[PDB]
Amino acid sequence: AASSIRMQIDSPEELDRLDRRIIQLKLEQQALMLDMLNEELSDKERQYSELEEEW
Amino acid sequence: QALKKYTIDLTERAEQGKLDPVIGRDEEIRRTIQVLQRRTKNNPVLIGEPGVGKTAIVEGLAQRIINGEVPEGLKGRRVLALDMGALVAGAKYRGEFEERLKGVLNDLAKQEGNVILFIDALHTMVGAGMDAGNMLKPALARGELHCVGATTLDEYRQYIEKDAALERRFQKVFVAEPSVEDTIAILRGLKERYELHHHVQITDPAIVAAATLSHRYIADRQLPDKAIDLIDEAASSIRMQIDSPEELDRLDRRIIQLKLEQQALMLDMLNEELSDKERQYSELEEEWKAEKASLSGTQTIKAELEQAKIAIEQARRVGDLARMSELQYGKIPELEKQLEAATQLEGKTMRLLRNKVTDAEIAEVLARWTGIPVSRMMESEREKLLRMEQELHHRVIGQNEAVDAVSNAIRRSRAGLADPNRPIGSFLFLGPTGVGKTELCKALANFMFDSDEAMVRIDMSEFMEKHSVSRLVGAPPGYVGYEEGGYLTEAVRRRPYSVILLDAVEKAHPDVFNILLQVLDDGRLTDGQGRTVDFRNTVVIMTSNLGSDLIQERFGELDYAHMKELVLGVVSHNFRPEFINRIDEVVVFHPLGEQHIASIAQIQLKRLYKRLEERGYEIHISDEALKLLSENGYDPVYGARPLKRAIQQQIENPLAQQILSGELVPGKVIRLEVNEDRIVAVQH
Ligand SMILES: Nc1ncnc2c1ncn2[C@@H]1O[C@H](COP(=O)(O)OP(=O)(O)OP(O)(O)=S)[C@@H](O)[C@H]1O
Ligand SMILES: Nc1ncnc2c1ncn2[C@@H]1O[C@H](COP(=O)(O)OP(=O)(O)OP(O)(O)=S)[C@@H](O)[C@H]1O
Repeated sequence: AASSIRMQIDSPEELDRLDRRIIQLKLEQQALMLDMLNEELSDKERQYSELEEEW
Repeated sequence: QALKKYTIDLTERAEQGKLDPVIGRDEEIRRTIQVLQRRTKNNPVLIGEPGVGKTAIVEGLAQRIINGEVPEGLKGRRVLALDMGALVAGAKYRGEFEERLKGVLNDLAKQEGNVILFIDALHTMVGAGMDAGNMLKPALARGELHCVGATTLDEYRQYIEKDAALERRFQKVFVAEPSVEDTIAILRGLKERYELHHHVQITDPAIVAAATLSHRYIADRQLPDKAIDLIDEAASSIRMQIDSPEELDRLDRRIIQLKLEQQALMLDMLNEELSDKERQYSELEEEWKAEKASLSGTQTIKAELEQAKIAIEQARRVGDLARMSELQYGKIPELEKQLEAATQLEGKTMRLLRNKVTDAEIAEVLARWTGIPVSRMMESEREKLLRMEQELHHRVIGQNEAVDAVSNAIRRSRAGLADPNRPIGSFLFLGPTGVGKTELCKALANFMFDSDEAMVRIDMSEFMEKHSVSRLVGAPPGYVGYEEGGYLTEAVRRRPYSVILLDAVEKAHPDVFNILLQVLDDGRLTDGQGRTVDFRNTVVIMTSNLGSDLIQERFGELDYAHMKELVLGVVSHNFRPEFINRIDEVVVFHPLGEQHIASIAQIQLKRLYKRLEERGYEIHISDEALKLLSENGYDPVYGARPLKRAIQQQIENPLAQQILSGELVPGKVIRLEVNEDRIVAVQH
């Protein structure tokens, strides 16, 4: 149980969801080079940076 | 640096792509990570049956280390598999082997726990050269050495929990056999791997049929290994079927035959026939080369697609930006669409050939692994199987009921409708003496294999004591007959799809019936060594004669079902209730009547004709002599054998008498016409 809590502290899920989302939208925005995705990606990067600093 | 000398860097092979995509297994990899970070017991050992992907799960842990799905304390570790081989390959002197091994251990202490060591075959590791693993012992539970074990189920019980000196180190990780659909999920990342090596395409119905039929029928080995075996071996089957052809062989033999014929004739016409067949041969050769070139281009471009996927995972580890969108949205969909253009092109052009792997291929490959007809219905075996009643009545004349029940049992096992928790049919042949019980079982053996003596016929009347269970099942370990094992639990583990006759079962001592309860409950049977044999492809038939007085008394003027219930109560007096609760169908015979005995007389006279035709004496018979046999070889108390040995006596004694006399020359037809009482053999 100590190892389980050590894993859940040291390693989060929403950060993985946000990182996959920003790299996927980075793929799409690099493909499109209509956009709107600079703005969406900037919002999700700001949210990711906030959650990262809180972590 | 001995680390570069005698270790396999699995992180190197993980980054180089020399490993395999591990699918699922999040729970067990997570529990391995748990045991890797404790205070004491910092050495997980994996416990699984042999062939459930233990090394695969360790390499999947290694790829999650590379991909960074681990906690931060494991980010940057090194996975080193200890090379057993190169250490031994130069050893000559006193402990120079262990000198190298101790140098590697001092280098691991130098690496200060930043290297996660992995040594599989842990039961072999404990003695491999103070010998090989108890040099290590203080460094294990102190944060110095973190060797990760991975070893077999029984050998864990051999060399680990018995050797309790190191037992406060390692931890059980029961790597279970994954289910059917999980193995389907495994192969859908390994379908793509096996298509680079066998140059053929694999179809998803074949994968789901491979997983299901492997999990049901091959009971020695286990998932996920056996499904991989079926897929790989059927890929080899289709690779060979492509790599031949057949019409080229026909045309080549024909043109070299007509070439020799025309060269002999040097009327002709064979210059013209030869030129026509040579043009046909050139056409088929050019079509064959075109199909080979088509498959070559398809496989090269599919390998290009796979290397594109490998390079884009390399970029995902690296993190280039335009390379990602470039490789993805350029390379992947255009190679997929021209790969499928090649797929429909091969759907157009492959005529001569099966480019792909169907589920019938898995059926054939499995049917050569065991013998169970998982093969689809051809014309021969299907028409042979539909006339089951006519075949068994053209050996076992008489006894409609058991033939009906047995025919229905084997049909319900070929069509798949049989429960895979019980055997195909557990039968209990009651009835009086001499009425074709053992010949019904020989009739099934001669239908199923085309052989009378191809059935595990264990007579039960050798089992009249308490060491009889040691005879049939096996001998417990460390005794005299440990090396051979039993006669039943070995003669089925070789040959699954067979018939197991237990003749005269009531004469045996009832702990043998405890063993038969274990058989008809599980289908797996435990021997002295320990491993079990799946009896769910066999047909256990037990004969007896327990109700002989009651059936010979009362089967006349009584119905069928109440007779079955009455003699079943008699059996409940003899057997156990939990035993005969576990029987498919207790078919109960009837004594043989006159028309039946006339037919049995005709069968025995036919086999006598075959014997004296191999001897070289053709024999006709008058039907009055058949009536003499019917009136001498008939009585209800004994069944059919008075007929057989009355035939033996009254025919064969004057006949073989005169054949030894030299009176009867071969060539003429012996007419067995009647005497006033005897049967004379005449020559005319
Ligand atoms: N999760 C998985 N993902 C992909 N392939 C797998 C997976 N599990 C097993 N396999 C395959 O099954 C094979 C089993 O390899 P091994 O781990 O060597 O087998 P094993 O269970 O370790 O038995 P031994 O002792 O090593 S012979 C692997 O090499 C893979 O091809
Ligand atoms: N319908 C039948 N067709 C052919 N042979 C038969 C038939 N019924 C009986 N027999 C003969 O019966 C003989 C006795 O064989 P068995 O099967 O051993 O006798 P059973 O009546 O089935 O019972 P037991 O206990 O084995 S003596 C065989 O040699 C067969 O030739």
